[PDB]
Amino acid sequence: STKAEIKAVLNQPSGKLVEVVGTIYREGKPVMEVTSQFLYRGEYNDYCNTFQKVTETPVQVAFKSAKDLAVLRSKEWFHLEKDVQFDVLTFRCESTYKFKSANVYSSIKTTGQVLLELPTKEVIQVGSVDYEAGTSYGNPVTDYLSRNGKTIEESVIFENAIPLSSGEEL
Amino acid sequence: EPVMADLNGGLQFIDNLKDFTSKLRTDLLETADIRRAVSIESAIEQKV
Repeated sequence: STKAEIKAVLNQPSGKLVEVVGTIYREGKPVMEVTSQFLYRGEYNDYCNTFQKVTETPVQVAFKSAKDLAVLRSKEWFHLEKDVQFDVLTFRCESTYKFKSANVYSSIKTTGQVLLELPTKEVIQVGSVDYEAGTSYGNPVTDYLSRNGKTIEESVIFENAIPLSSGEEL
Repeated sequence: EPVMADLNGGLQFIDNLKDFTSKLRTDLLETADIRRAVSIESAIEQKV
């Protein structure tokens, strides 16, 4: 069987993009995801009926000084729910944008989980993200993680890419 | 008489003056930057 959810309906200068991610189920368990992407070409000003759901890149912020714990406790979107000292934090985060013009936002909802790696390799959540605003121009939560931490990069690219097969064979 | 004039204003009655003035200089530097780096990040978060 198949259940599908729609991710992003955004008005571009080249049209109206539609991304649909349809997760195929089998005996209850999910098997594979199909990330399809369409386009209604033309010009469309329907900024009232557009949105975007993005799963953000996991950013690993490394705390080394003593002012760093003071900063994110001033961030009202951060709320730690435990009295646990922490060295490094990975923020696995998801966002939901709604637009009002071409690059302004009508609303932003940014939630997410913050994570701590213990020395005994157990992962326990320290707290949560709860950001919500209207009529903004960017996401603060991601822009904070854009400069104050590195992304957990899994797509590690080689220095010189190697061709697999060469000639006309293909 | 040879005359010692101890014009030190009571500072010999402070145990471990090195470690005492170290923590007062640290705490005023550690208060100044947490009030800085918060007001730096809260400035740019309003720019976003």
